[PDB]
Amino acid sequence: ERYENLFAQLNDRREGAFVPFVTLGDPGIEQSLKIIDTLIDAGADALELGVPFSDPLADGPTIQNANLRAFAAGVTPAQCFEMLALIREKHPTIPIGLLMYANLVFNNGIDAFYARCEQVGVDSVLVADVPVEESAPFRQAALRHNIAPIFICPPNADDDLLRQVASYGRGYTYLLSRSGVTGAENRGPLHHLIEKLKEYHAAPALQGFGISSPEQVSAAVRAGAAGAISGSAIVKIIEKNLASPKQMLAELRSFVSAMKAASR
Amino acid sequence: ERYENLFAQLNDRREGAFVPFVTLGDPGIEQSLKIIDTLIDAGADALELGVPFSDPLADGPTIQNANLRAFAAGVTPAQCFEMLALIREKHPTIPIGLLMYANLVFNNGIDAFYARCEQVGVDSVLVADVPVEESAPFRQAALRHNIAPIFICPPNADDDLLRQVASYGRGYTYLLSRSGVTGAENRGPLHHLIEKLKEYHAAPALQGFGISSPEQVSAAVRAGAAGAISGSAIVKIIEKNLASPKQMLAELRSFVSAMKAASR
Amino acid sequence: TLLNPYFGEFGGMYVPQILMPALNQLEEAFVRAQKDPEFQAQFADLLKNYAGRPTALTKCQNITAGTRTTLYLKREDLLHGGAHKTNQVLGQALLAKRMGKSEIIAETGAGQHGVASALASALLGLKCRIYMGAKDVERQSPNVFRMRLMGAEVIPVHSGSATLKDACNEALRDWSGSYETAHYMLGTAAGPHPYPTIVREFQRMIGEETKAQILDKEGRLPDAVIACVGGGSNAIGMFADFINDTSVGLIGVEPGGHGIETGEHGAPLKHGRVGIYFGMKAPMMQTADGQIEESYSISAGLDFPSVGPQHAYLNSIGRADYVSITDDEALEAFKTLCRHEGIIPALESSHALAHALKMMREQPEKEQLLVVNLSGRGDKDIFTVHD
Amino acid sequence: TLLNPYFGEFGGMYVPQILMPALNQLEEAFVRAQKDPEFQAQFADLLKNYAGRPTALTKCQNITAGTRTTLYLKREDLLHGGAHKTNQVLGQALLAKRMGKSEIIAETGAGQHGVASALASALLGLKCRIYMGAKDVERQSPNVFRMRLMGAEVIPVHSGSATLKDACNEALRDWSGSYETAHYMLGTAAGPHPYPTIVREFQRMIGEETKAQILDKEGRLPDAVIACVGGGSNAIGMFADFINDTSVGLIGVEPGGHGIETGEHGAPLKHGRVGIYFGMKAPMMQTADGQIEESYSISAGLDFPSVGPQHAYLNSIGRADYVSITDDEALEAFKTLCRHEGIIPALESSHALAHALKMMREQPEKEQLLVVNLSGRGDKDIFTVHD
Ligand SMILES: Nc1ccccc1SCCCCP(=O)(O)O
Ligand SMILES: Nc1ccccc1SCCCCP(=O)(O)O
Ligand SMILES: *Cc1c(COP(=O)(O)O)cnc(C)c1O
Ligand SMILES: *Cc1c(COP(=O)(O)O)cnc(C)c1O
Ligand code: NA
Ligand code: NA
Repeated sequence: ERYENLFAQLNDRREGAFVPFVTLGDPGIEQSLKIIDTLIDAGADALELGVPFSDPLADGPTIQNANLRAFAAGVTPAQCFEMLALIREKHPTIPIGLLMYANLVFNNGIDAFYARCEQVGVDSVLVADVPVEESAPFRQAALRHNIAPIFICPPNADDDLLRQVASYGRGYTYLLSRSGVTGAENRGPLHHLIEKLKEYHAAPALQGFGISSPEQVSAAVRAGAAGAISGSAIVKIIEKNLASPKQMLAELRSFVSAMKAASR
Repeated sequence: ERYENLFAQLNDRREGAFVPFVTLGDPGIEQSLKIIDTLIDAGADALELGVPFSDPLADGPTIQNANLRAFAAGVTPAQCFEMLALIREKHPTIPIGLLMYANLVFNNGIDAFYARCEQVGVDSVLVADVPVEESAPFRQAALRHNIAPIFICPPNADDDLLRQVASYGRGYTYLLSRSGVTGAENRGPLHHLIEKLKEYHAAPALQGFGISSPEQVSAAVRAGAAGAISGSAIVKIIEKNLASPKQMLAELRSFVSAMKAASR
Repeated sequence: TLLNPYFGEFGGMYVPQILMPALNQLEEAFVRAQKDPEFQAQFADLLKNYAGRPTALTKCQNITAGTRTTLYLKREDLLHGGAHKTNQVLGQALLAKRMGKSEIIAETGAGQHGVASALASALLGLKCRIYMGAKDVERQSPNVFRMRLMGAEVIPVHSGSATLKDACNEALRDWSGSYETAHYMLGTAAGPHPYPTIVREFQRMIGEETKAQILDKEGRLPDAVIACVGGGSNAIGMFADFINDTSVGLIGVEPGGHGIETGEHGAPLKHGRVGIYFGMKAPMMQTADGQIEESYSISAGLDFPSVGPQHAYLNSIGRADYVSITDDEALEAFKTLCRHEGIIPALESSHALAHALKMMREQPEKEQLLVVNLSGRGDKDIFTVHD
Repeated sequence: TLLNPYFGEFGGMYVPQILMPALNQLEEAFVRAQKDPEFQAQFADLLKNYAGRPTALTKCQNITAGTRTTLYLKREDLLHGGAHKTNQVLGQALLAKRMGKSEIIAETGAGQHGVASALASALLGLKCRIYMGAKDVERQSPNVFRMRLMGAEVIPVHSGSATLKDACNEALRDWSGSYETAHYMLGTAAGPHPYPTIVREFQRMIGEETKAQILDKEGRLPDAVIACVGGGSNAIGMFADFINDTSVGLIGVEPGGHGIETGEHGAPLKHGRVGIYFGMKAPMMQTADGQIEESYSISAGLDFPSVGPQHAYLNSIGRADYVSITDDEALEAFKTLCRHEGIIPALESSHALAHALKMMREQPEKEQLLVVNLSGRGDKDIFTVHD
């Protein structure tokens, strides 16, 4: 119940959660591990980790290249779970969620994929290409292995979707700021959806997509969300400093400090 | 009545007529004039002259190139008639026949083309691409200007064609040795056709196509023909000695001497 | 002959004496075949189940919006091989077979007649000999290869200007010494009789289908049918069934090339002189001396330096009207049909469309029911127009 | 949903939550359209007067001489655009218009779906956005230019392996943020429901026409219908009307490339592993890790690294049988049809012919009534086969 505790703790502090996203193994395994520790050290409340896929159809150019860089480095799903185990061995309480594509979890059995998550210490899993309509087996497998199935609540959702997401989801509800794909390039009135989700006893909502400025996370918290997820803004810093790993870390630090402070 | 006299004279000598063919202006006007005089001096009884055309559809590769060489020299139909006038001014009795294509005679009026022939001293005209079925205007124009219309009697001719050729033709009947086009490349039993033509009071028959050896003209005479026409064998000598005009003449001389002697 | 070889002053049989029996033979085979219900059903079967007959008549709505013109297109681009040329060769190939012949001789410039002659022979078990001027062989690698892949022997003609002109020459040259076993499949409604009559008759479907089609869709005959004129086969095929329909205008379009004024065109019927060539009396691309000239056009398929005798005749009596369209004009009609109708027209046919487009644009308020013969597909010209 | 998204284990709607309303919308538009006699007549009119429907069924006699096989060919090569792909896009474009949409998004590899999507939009006044992997853009200059000349915007995708795979990715990426005004015209009988069902339904003409055609010409249904399988649209269109006819064999042919053994093929239904991708549960060109792989084949049009769910289902229950043909084998069938029948087949369809040719040759004494779906024209491949 890693998310349960983080949110309860954050509430006692009347605080919002800042959750950055990165691709495991970008730009290299060793540098990626280093990035994640910097992310945690600078203040990230939880983590959203993506394992390299050949067809990230819900991702914009920034993360598309994160996958390309990770691939260019020879990172595999096996290598990722190895990475996840070390991260958990290092950081005991920080919630860990995986951004996954369907084939990677269906490949060697759905059940077997979630058992691995439990073994490694993963907390949640969001399968970008599985709608609620198609989530039955993923949900079931997740719950069975004490993994929280993360559901995306889009901005256009009707009452039926909302009631579904609230009932099935766990850990946190992924509130979609926008339509389209993952991108800091474009920004994104979630008041009604957040009240409705709170009304249906849904998991605390985390707003994701386009969140790239300190003001954006404070706005997320003010509306009633428990926090904000930011990815392309982080990945863009890795992209920016490929020739200077040390500079990468220091810049990653300043950004997530600015971002976490804005949720307090 | 140039043909009338030549044949009557040749008969009193129990002789056959040897008629060579060349393209006017091949390889040049001046060299062509020189060739024709050599042809006459070596023994040719009559002449068959072709004026350069862009589409000689009844001619094989040898004469096709004679036209190409004449064209390359800038020879025109106007230049040809000029050439014909000088040849007649030089040689008063030798029969002169023109190998013509329809467009060249229809171009500036059919009537006007035959008046020019009469003016220049031409004796006959064979329009390669005009069958008897289509010769009415050409025949009429020729007769009107004292020019003999030459008709081709093919080896496959039926009684009706034979009777037609005999009635319309004048000067000489062009007996086709073969099918196909003009070529010394291939050779070619005209006994029945020659008896039939003689039966219908046709003009003396001259065998043309493939005739390239002394034995071929003696054979033509033996069968009952009044002579033989030879072109590609002559043109091939011009083709052979383009780089040696003097050699051309001497070789042209030996060939037509061998050929004329074979008709005696 | 059993039929008239002339259309007024035009036509004839201007071939050496030697080929006359081959022309009389062909004519009788045609008169017989024409009266033969068994030949008729064999030809109709091939046209239908093999070629794609009947082709569509498409109303081009987007193209004529904002005007009083209703335009239709006879879809000969949808016929097997991508052009109207296929109808013809099928019937001529059966005629060769009827004549006991088992060999085909062909003439080609752009490559289209060659490809059609080659396909017909492949289907009907005839041995195919094709003649192409060296300039065209180098210029048409795709069609040459298409012809060879279809089992045809392709022979380059380096003689003269090495184009359609000289190819047509080598064909007859060959035919003089082989007519006994081989049939010369002439590629257009020109040449010596019986060819202008045969080709028309075997291309007649076009107009016959169009009449029924327009009578169905509109309950009225068109005000005018338009077709490009290279040698005249697609045009005459369109015109034929409408000749006795005096209210229907017949418009033939000749290539204007770079401009008639430039002398860089392929418009003999209108801007050339009557002469005698290719076994025919007809208007011609001639020099002042009577030497045969070449026809120019952006579209290689309209390069026949002459034109069919029936067109020259229809023109003379006022039954049909002939106009010309330049390269840029045809290029424009090509571009327009691609974008507003989604149909890629042959540059040959683009000359025809371009004129109908003019008829519209110049007088947008004139009520008009037009039918353009889209004699062919334009995939062939994607590269040309591209450069 | 109003209809079942699955064919047994296969199919589904594996797209991000955001695209679900766009898929439910499309489905209702289809169920309505399907019951709409006014939509039905509009579609039948376009298929007929614009596309060339009905296409011919040609008996190939020369090809099967000396054996007990009677072979016919469904002539989808004679359809406007040169392939069966045209039927589909016309109906999908009208669906977009029914949905009040005025924009089209498309996916293309070989270029064929793009050209068809582009032509449909040009005809129906839709704005067309087309996505092509950079490797394919460079590889397909003719089709890219054909697409642009038809008023379509062509966008290269440099992401991933820059092929059909990544193109299909950019399409959905775009569609997530534009489904409100744009319709994604998926090019095959695969992807998330309702696409496998829609494409089948809009390709059904093929089989329906073939049944009537064979019943006319032979008074009997065929022993087997054969069709190549890239993503499954032409095959399923052939199969559909014959599924309840248990005496008729359904044979799908997948590319074998350089040899299945080489691992250089495009045969997922038979030699790939089931996975979840492109909004679907289906057999796949996958790595051991679950990374999506590319399909290989001499014919670019059979490069879809997956296959339609209905085929995977028909295969599983034994209703349909799937086999594979190598490059050299398809090259042979290509060559053979050119020479004995005079028809230039697409290399895509050549895989289908090659199998029927095997069925014949291996058992020349077996009485057999076969129908091969000639899904397309081969002019496109004259250069490839040449080199
Ligand atoms: N990658 C991804 C794709 C689909 C659903 C959730 C995620 S995780 C968070 C992504 C945030 C990226 P950005 O801040 O640029 O919008
Ligand atoms: N040139 C020509 C064409 C048609 C009819 C007669 C002639 S004139 C004599 C030609 C002789 C040429 P060859 O001896 O090679 O057969
Ligand atoms: C062959 C060709 C022509 C030239 O045609 P004729 O009809 O004999 O004048 C015209 N259009 C196309 C498409 C052609 O292929
Ligand atoms: C587009 C294409 C294909 C691939 O087809 P599917 O039918 O969806 O499998 C096959 N044949 C041709 C000719 C094509 O152009
Ligand atoms: Na012309
Ligand atoms: Na496939």
